[PDB]
Amino acid sequence: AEREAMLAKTAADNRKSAEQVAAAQADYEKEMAEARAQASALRDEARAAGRSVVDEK
Amino acid sequence: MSIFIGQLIGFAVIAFIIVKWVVPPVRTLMRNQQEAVRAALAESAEAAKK
Repeated sequence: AEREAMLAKTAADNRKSAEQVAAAQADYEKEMAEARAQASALRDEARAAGRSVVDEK
Repeated sequence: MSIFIGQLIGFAVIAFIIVKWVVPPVRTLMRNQQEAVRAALAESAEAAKK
Protein backbone atom coordinates (compact mmCIF):
# COMPACT_ATOMS: atom_id res chain seq x y z
CA ALA A 1 0.00 0.00 0.00
CA GLU A 2 2.86 2.30 0.70
CA ARG A 3 4.09 1.51 -2.71
CA GLU A 4 0.55 2.15 -3.78
CA ALA A 5 0.25 5.63 -2.45
CA MET A 6 3.71 6.41 -3.66
CA LEU A 7 2.68 5.59 -7.13
CA ALA A 8 -0.36 7.70 -6.46
CA LYS A 9 0.97 10.97 -5.22
CA THR A 10 3.78 10.60 -7.64
CA ALA A 11 1.69 10.71 -10.70
CA ALA A 12 -0.83 13.16 -9.31
CA ASP A 13 2.11 15.27 -8.30
CA ASN A 14 3.67 15.52 -11.76
CA ARG A 15 0.31 16.31 -13.36
CA LYS A 16 -0.59 18.87 -10.69
CA SER A 17 2.87 20.46 -10.97
CA ALA A 18 2.20 21.00 -14.66
CA GLU A 19 -1.26 22.24 -13.67
CA GLN A 20 0.36 24.60 -11.14
CA VAL A 21 2.68 26.03 -13.78
CA ALA A 22 -0.44 26.60 -15.86
CA ALA A 23 -2.25 28.05 -12.84
CA ALA A 24 0.59 30.44 -12.03
CA GLN A 25 0.57 31.82 -15.53
CA ALA A 26 -3.20 32.01 -15.62
CA ASP A 27 -3.18 33.85 -12.34
CA TYR A 28 -0.56 36.18 -13.76
CA GLU A 29 -2.47 37.02 -16.84
CA LYS A 30 -5.70 37.46 -14.90
CA GLU A 31 -4.12 39.83 -12.37
CA MET A 32 -2.30 41.69 -15.15
CA ALA A 33 -5.55 41.96 -17.10
CA GLU A 34 -7.36 43.33 -14.05
CA ALA A 35 -4.59 45.84 -13.33
CA ARG A 36 -4.41 47.01 -16.94
CA ALA A 37 -8.20 47.30 -17.09
CA GLN A 38 -7.96 49.48 -13.99
CA ALA A 39 -5.23 51.56 -15.63
CA SER A 40 -7.17 51.99 -18.88
CA ALA A 41 -10.37 52.92 -17.04
CA LEU A 42 -8.43 55.37 -14.86
CA ARG A 43 -6.92 57.00 -17.95
CA ASP A 44 -10.36 57.17 -19.58
CA GLU A 45 -11.83 58.79 -16.46
CA ALA A 46 -8.92 61.25 -16.41
CA ARG A 47 -9.58 62.14 -20.05
CA ALA A 48 -13.28 62.59 -19.27
CA ALA A 49 -12.37 64.89 -16.37
CA GLY A 50 -10.05 66.78 -18.70
CA ARG A 51 -12.91 67.17 -21.17
CA SER A 52 -15.09 68.43 -18.36
CA VAL A 53 -12.54 71.00 -17.12
CA VAL A 54 -11.99 72.18 -20.70
CA ASP A 55 -15.76 72.62 -21.00
CA GLU A 56 -15.86 74.52 -17.70
CA LYS A 57 -13.08 76.94 -18.58
CA MET B 1 28.22 -44.71 3.08
CA SER B 2 27.74 -45.70 -0.56
CA ILE B 3 24.11 -44.54 -0.46
CA PHE B 4 25.22 -41.30 1.17
CA ILE B 5 27.95 -40.69 -1.42
CA GLY B 6 25.59 -41.40 -4.31
CA GLN B 7 22.83 -39.12 -3.05
CA LEU B 8 25.40 -36.43 -2.23
CA ILE B 9 26.74 -36.55 -5.79
CA GLY B 10 23.17 -36.30 -7.06
CA PHE B 11 22.55 -33.31 -4.80
CA ALA B 12 25.74 -31.70 -6.10
CA VAL B 13 24.65 -32.24 -9.71
CA ILE B 14 21.21 -30.72 -9.11
CA ALA B 15 22.77 -27.84 -7.14
CA PHE B 16 25.11 -27.12 -10.05
CA ILE B 17 22.19 -27.28 -12.49
CA ILE B 18 20.11 -24.79 -10.50
CA VAL B 19 23.08 -22.51 -9.82
CA LYS B 20 24.08 -22.39 -13.50
CA TRP B 21 20.60 -22.26 -15.10
CA VAL B 22 17.96 -21.49 -12.43
CA VAL B 23 19.90 -19.09 -10.18
CA PRO B 24 20.87 -16.68 -13.03
CA PRO B 25 17.32 -15.91 -14.23
CA VAL B 26 15.78 -15.70 -10.81
CA ARG B 27 18.61 -13.53 -9.83
CA THR B 28 18.20 -11.13 -12.73
CA LEU B 29 14.45 -11.01 -12.65
CA MET B 30 14.75 -9.95 -9.08
CA ARG B 31 17.44 -7.53 -10.11
CA ASN B 32 15.13 -5.84 -12.56
CA GLN B 33 12.26 -5.83 -10.11
CA GLN B 34 14.33 -4.08 -7.53
CA GLU B 35 15.80 -1.70 -10.06
CA ALA B 36 12.34 -0.64 -11.08
CA VAL B 37 11.29 -0.33 -7.51
CA ARG B 38 14.20 2.00 -7.21
CA ALA B 39 13.24 4.00 -10.22
CA ALA B 40 9.68 4.51 -9.00
CA LEU B 41 10.59 5.10 -5.42
CA ALA B 42 12.68 7.88 -6.82
CA GLU B 43 10.14 9.30 -9.19
CA SER B 44 7.87 10.02 -6.30
CA ALA B 45 10.63 11.82 -4.52
CA GLU B 46 11.54 13.98 -7.53
CA ALA B 47 7.93 14.76 -8.43
CA ALA B 48 7.64 15.98 -4.93
CA LYS B 49 10.63 18.12 -5.85
CA LYS B 50 8.85 19.32 -9.00
